[PDB]
Amino acid sequence: VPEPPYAKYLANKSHYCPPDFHYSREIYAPYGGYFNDPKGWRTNTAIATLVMLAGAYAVFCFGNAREERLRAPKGWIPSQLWNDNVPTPVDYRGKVL
Amino acid sequence: SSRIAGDTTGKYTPNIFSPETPMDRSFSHVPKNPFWEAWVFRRDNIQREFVWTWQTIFDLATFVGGLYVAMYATASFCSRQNDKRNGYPERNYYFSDSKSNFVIPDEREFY
Amino acid sequence: NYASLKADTSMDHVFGDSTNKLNYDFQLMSSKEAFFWNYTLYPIVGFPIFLYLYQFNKLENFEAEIAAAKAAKAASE
Amino acid sequence: ASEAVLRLPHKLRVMRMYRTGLKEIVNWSYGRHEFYPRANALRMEFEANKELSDREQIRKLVLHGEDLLARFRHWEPTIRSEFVGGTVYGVWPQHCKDVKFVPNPAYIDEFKQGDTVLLY
Amino acid sequence: AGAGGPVKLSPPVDKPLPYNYDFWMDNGIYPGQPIYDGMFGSMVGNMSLEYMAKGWLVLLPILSAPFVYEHCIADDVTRNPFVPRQYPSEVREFLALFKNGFVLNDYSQPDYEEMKRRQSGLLTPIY
Amino acid sequence: MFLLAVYFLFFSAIANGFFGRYLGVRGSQLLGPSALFLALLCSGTIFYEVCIQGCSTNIKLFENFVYSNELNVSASFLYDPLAATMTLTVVWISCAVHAYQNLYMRGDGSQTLFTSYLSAFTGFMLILVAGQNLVMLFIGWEGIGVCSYLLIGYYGSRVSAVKSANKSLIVNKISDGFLLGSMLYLWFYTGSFSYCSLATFQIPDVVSILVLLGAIGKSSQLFFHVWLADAMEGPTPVSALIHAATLVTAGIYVLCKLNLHSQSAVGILGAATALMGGLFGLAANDLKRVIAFSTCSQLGYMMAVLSTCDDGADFAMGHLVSHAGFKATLFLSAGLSIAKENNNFLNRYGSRQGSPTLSFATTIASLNLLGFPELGGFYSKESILNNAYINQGVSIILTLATFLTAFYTSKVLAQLYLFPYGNGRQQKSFDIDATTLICFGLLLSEMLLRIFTGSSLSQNMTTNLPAHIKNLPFWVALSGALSGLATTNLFSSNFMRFFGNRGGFDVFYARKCSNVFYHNAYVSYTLLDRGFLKLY
Amino acid sequence: HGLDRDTVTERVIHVAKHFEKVDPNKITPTATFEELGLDSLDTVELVMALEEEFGLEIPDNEADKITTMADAISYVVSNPLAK
Amino acid sequence: KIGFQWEKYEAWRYHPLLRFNKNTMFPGVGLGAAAFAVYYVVDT
Amino acid sequence: ADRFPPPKMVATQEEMDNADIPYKYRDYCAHLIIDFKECRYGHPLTWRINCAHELHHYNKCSYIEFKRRVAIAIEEKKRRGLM
Ligand SMILES: CCCCCCCCCCCCCCCCCC(=O)O[C@@H](COC(=O)CCCCCCCCCCCCCCC)COP(=O)(O)OCC[N+](C)(C)C
Ligand SMILES: CCCCCCCCCCCCCCCCCCCC(=O)O[C@H](COC(=O)CCCCCCCCCCCCCC)COP(=O)(O)OCCN
Ligand SMILES: CCCCCCCCCCCCCCCCCCCC(=O)O[C@H](COC(=O)CCCCCCCCCCCCCC)COP(=O)(O)OCCN
Ligand SMILES: CCCCCCCCCCCC(=O)SCCNC(=O)CCNC(=O)[C@H](O)C(C)(C)COP(=O)(O)O
Repeated sequence: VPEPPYAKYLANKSHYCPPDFHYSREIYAPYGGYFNDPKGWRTNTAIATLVMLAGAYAVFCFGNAREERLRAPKGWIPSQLWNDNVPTPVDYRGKVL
Repeated sequence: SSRIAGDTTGKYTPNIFSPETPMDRSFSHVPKNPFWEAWVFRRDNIQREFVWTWQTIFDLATFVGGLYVAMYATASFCSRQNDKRNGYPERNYYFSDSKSNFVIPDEREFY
Repeated sequence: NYASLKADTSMDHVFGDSTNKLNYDFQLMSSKEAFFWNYTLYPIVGFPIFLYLYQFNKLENFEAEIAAAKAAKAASE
Repeated sequence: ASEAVLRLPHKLRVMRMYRTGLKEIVNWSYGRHEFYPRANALRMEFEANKELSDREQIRKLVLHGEDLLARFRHWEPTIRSEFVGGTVYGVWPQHCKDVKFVPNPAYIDEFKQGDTVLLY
Repeated sequence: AGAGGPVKLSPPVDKPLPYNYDFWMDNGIYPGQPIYDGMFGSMVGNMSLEYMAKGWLVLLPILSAPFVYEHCIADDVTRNPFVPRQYPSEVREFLALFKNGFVLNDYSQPDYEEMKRRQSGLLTPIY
Repeated sequence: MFLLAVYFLFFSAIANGFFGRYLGVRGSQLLGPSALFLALLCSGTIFYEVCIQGCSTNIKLFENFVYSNELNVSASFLYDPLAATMTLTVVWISCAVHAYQNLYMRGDGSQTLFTSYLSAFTGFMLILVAGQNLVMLFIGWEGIGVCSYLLIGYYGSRVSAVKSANKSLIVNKISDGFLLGSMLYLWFYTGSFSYCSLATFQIPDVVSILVLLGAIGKSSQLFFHVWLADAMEGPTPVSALIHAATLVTAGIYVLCKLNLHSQSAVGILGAATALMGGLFGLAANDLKRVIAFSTCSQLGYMMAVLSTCDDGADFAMGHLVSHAGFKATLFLSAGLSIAKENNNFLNRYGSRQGSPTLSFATTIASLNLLGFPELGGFYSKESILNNAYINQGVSIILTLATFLTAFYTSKVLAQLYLFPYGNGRQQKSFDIDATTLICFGLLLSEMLLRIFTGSSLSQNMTTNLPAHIKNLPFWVALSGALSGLATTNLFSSNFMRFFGNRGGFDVFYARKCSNVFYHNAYVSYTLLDRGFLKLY
Repeated sequence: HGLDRDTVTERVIHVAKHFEKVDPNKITPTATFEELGLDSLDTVELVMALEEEFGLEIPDNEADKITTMADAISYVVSNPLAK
Repeated sequence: KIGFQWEKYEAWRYHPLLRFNKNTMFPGVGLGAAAFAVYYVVDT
Repeated sequence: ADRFPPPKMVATQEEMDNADIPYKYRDYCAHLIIDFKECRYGHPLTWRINCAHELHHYNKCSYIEFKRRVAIAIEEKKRRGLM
């Protein structure tokens, strides 16, 4: 059947799409199409990574503000590098470090 | 044999005289089956086939009335236990015949 | 209008014919069997109810027996 | 035996028994190596009674073999994945053409879309 | 090939439908199924419920035999050749509080009776 | 720092499932594994801080999540030693599965949505594990339940898959109803939902039974194990996650977090589940189903060990974390085997040239399952078996379960590798990329590290037992393995058929419970409201 | 994949050779099983062996209709899942 | 022998590349054993 | 019980709390389990090789305590007349 005019606006079958598999190309889904691989995907992934790291920075600030250690660690912990509310370590015998 | 009815530009006109069938909202309507329609009609009008039989009375009583009786008995037992728990006098419930007038506890009183 | 009632026979040779039908009568459990299984499973569902009933009866019986022995001890004495 | 097997003629009924027996040998085996001796044994079991002409004895053998094949039906049939009863049957079924898609749906009579209360 | 495999389409209904046809689940592919497999139709392995009940009747006595001896026949003194773990008094008194503890079975202790009655505690809250 | 891992997983879920159109299939194949790798670094930091250095942390995100009169609950995360260990194990396995799905799911349409489901699935597991109060645990519990529902039924055009998802949903609904009852009991008589004030030395039996009934759901025990076998309908990456860490372990984690269980019930139920799971795995002919029944058996061991001793909770958790590794490896290798052979049945597998890494991973995971000495699984299983000697009934059943486990494990190994080729003469192939090799390297590193670091503090603590008693599990496992290699017949055809039907638990439900359910529906609707109470 | 007749013919002829009774020149692209010397129980084994050769499952009612070398090739050609 | 010659029809299953290799299932066990032997000599 | 008296408790309450020893581990062996705990968490991955002396000492004291438990069991059982 002669493909409808809007078929030009619709995108092609991707490389990952099996040649036998047929799907309706007009259907829109937020998670993507049947095999995706859009043009410009690399820039979108870079933007997504930037947003991920910025949100990680915000979450890191929030958690550090709300991270409460009420019992001294037995030894040195990595959190001492970035958070100043860590109690001074005391070992199993009881000696302060 | 088909044409696009909708126009995003806003210049939409319904071609009631068009030789080609418009791709309107009815384009995607489900075709439907004769026997499925009669099954739907039968299932909705199931009161026509209702017959009072001893088996029907047995089922209705044993499940519906049985569940009501069980729930009422359980609720009465829970009320009795709560009255013993709270220290209240036995409460005058509607179908319980009690010679006490205690219904609502006094907040001011210590029980 | 209505959907076609004619089936597609293209894949019968690959996946088998549709001649074989279900043997179910599409009828429900008998009333007698249903009574037994409702009055068996529903109590199993309400297992806390019977535990509470058992303990409450035990508590009340022990309390009443204590009261009776107390009456006996407070009558003579 | 099912009704469809019973309605079959004698020749085809014995053929069905042999086919089902071979498939159940495949299902109850642990490997292809077990299959061959057991397949030869089933071969000999059918060949032993092929020359009988007494109808009543033949009916007895067919009925007993049908009961045996009914009891030893495997809980887990070994079926190729792409066929009915297989794992990959219907995973992503190929979607057919001629699909009814309505373009620009919200722009068909946009102002007047809604339900109306018609009265006499 | 995972995607694009051929499928058989279930035939359209051509006869009056039973009232309880909702017990049949059909998505349009040929092998339709009951709502719960085993409710009706073909049985896996051609085994009925009676067969499974008889098999369970055979199994249960053998499976229950190890458990019944220790739980019922055996007693705390004869269950094991040793007494429960011995603790200092301060630790033992706290550990004996736990109804699900393991020091409640110490028959050497002079509080054995009270500990056993604690272990067999209340079924439901009194209040 | 502690919050970061959950953020990374939920970001992966949102990014892949809502903006996957922009990211693409490749975009998922980067953002998923990278985010879970970052979460793995964060989880490693958490594990070092909390477990090794004994530094628990509490993070309160916000207060008054529910504030109605006295009822008050807050969204808070407490990373205690149990939580750090489960978090590390879960994130490690989930990063591995995300590496695995890049090549396995390439032939699937919605790979981005699959990655998004996997990442939210891990995130809800970490919410369950790290919650400081019962409500956060319930949130994670229901989140993993719904994610399992959306992952098992991924193939919607298969009636079996959607019915399996419905089965999982309904069974889990019953279980969390019992848990919600126990939660309400504990709030009423303790004053709080937090685990700190949750402590009760004496608890009435009803609360214990409700807790146990809720736990036996996700940790599929007897009468609640029906969903686990049917959960095979989903894609292989789903099966690995659900059986290794997320779903099955949650009940054991709940039982260990709150020690309100009763010794008599847990030991009997666990031993029965272990024996029944081994017996069911004997009959099975799908590769994937045998491993699920083995998961059931291992869950039975872990539940049984709680009854034995005070250290039973530690032993159960150690076996939990050890089991996640080799079980996840077993599912991933089985899934690769299915893809390479286009087959699910053990009969048609056979010797064929392949990758040395995958065969070695399968061999080592199966050896850990069997109990091969000086392995991570060996120690975590002997810690249970040796300490269960005091409970005579439990110990016997667990030893027979060890025999059965050895038998079917060795049978599966012989059928996959030692047996001659059983599949047909057709072009079948699945070439493995470096990403799958990194996945199996991560699993093998987990297995190797488990030996050096151990599972429990009292793992090598002496159980004062005679030598012939202590080394008995090895002999039983060896005898089971030798009998499995010979592929001998152990039971009569009647009992083999009985085990193939998994005890007929589902057929009983079909014939009695479901029919009564729909007869109650018939009485309620047809006879009464559309019958007696409907006008002509 | 629609497999061409020439290959299907070669593979069905290859399978048919393994019966000892059948003489290697009697099997032709168009020959009934009776002229080859095959019995009914033998035809069962040949239909099954065709099932391994082309990696397909023959539903039984069609399996009865296969009695000739010709129609077996036709059935294999018809099948889109034949390998 | 009467019947289809099943084993002759499937004689390709003994292909050199369809046989079991100890190295594939146990890749570096020998190297570990040799290293343990050397370390045994050192430790003793 | 009286015949086989408890041993002296070397570990004190403040030491057990400072080592964060759970109450279940406070069983007349607590000092040795403090040693084993500190050495095990000192060596996160080499504790199996490095921490063997402390584990040996703990296992030895636990063995002695287990013998005391069995002796108490025998004394109680003979007192009741069961043997
Ligand atoms: C806890 C704090 C952080 C919260 C983050 C939650 C994680 C993501 C939450 C996103 C919103 C949750 C609800 C999303 C919509 C629910 C529908 C859905 O999830 O999937 C849709 C469609 O999916 C979407 O388009 C949106 C999903 C985006 C991300 C979803 C993550 C998983 C949902 C989390 C579960 C919600 C938890 C609720 C209970 C706590 C339908 O999927 P299927 O029925 O499986 O069919 C898909 C087609 N196929 C057959 C091929 C599989
Ligand atoms: C014509 C229509 C009617 C005809 C058919 C009716 C047939 C139904 C009859 C049986 C119904 C179930 C039994 C309940 C009634 C029992 C007899 C009532 C007398 C009674 O209250 O005894 C109490 C029953 O226990 C209890 O408290 C209730 C226990 C049973 C409830 C649990 C079993 C089902 C669970 C399913 C859930 C339903 C409840 C949900 C909350 C215990 O005596 P007492 O110590 O309380 O002293 C109270 C002094 N009489
Ligand atoms: C290891 C811990 C325990 C694991 C589970 C053990 C369960 C043991 C229960 C089975 C053993 C006792 C069975 C009762 C004796 C019946 C013996 C004959 C059976 C019989 O004649 O009728 C059957 C009734 O179903 C029945 O027998 C149903 C009774 C079952 C009671 C409910 C217990 C839960 C069972 C769940 C798993 C068991 C599956 C097998 C029962 C089949 O009935 P029909 O369909 O032919 O009727 C006709 C439809 N008009
Ligand atoms: C997993 C366990 C497997 C279960 C196996 C159980 C199977 C039971 C096997 C034993 C049952 C029998 O022998 S059933 C044997 C029934 N006996 C007869 O039918 C005698 C008459 N024979 C004939 O008419 C023809 O020779 C005919 C044979 C039809 C062929 O036709 P051809 O001359 O053209 O080849």
